[PDB]
Parts: sequence; C-alpha cells; structure tokens
Amino acid sequence: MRGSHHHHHHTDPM
Amino acid sequence: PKNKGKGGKNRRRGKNENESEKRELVFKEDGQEYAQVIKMLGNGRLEAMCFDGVKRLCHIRGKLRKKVWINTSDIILVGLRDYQDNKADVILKYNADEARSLKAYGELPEHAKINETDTFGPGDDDEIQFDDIGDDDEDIDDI
Repeated sequence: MRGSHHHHHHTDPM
Repeated sequence: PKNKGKGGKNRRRGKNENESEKRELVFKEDGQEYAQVIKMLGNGRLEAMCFDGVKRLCHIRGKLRKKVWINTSDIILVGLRDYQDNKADVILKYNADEARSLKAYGELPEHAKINETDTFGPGDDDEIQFDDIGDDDEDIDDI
C-alpha cells in the first residue's frame, strides 16, 4: 500500500 | 483463498483417475408433486405440506435412502397415486443450494423464501483429517 510503485493492487493472499 | 471457480490457474490437475463426478440437478417429474417439510417423524417418514396447502406425511424413499436428505424446512419432490392420493412418497430430495434453481423447478416463485443455505455444500461434516498448518495458532491466540 505504501512504498512500492505509485499504487499497487491486490496485495492480500486469501 | 477466494473466488470459487474451476478453469483458470488454480488447483491444477490432469490424471483422469476414473471419472465419476458430475453435477446433476433433478426437477419435479410427471405424476409427482413438490412439497415443503414442516415437521419430522420417526425416520421412515416425515411431516410435510404441499405448497398448495395440503398437509401430508411423505414417506422416505427406499433406494434414495442411501442418498436422501430430508429436513424440517426444505424443498422436496414426492410421488402421488402410490398411496391413493393424500400422501406422497419423497421420490428425490431438493437441496437448499438447488433452491436458487427451484425458481427453475417451476415450483416456487421469484418471491419464494428458502431456508438453510450453508457455506457452499452441506454442513456439519464431523471428524477432520490432517489439520496441518497451525498447531501453535500464531498471529492470533485470544482474538
């Protein structure tokens, strides 16, 4: 969410 | 673990260990009418009343006894003319999941209300195997 590449998407494996 | 599909990039398989699985929903049959259970009796029979407003004791099927699931609040199909009318023997069991299809069963309207749903497929499922991945719980202990 913070610090990666502008704005990531879907970073929660469930 | 979300999105319950089939084809894509999950599970992965291809052994074909003797195919013996496939969905097969059944609808009301000619001569037989659908019904709704209200109360349960001993075991070989159950208390139910047809959506039309007819209370009758539907006896559990023999052959279906191996795969017949009856409930006090579920849809079912019972054959008529076998008990000289009035009574009807459950020919097959209309599951709750199927209930969504019941609109398709041509029995219940779009405003009909279905009871029980369960988190996909039947519930309860006593006894468990493996039970790996955890042991010490981790992350949460008291919640």
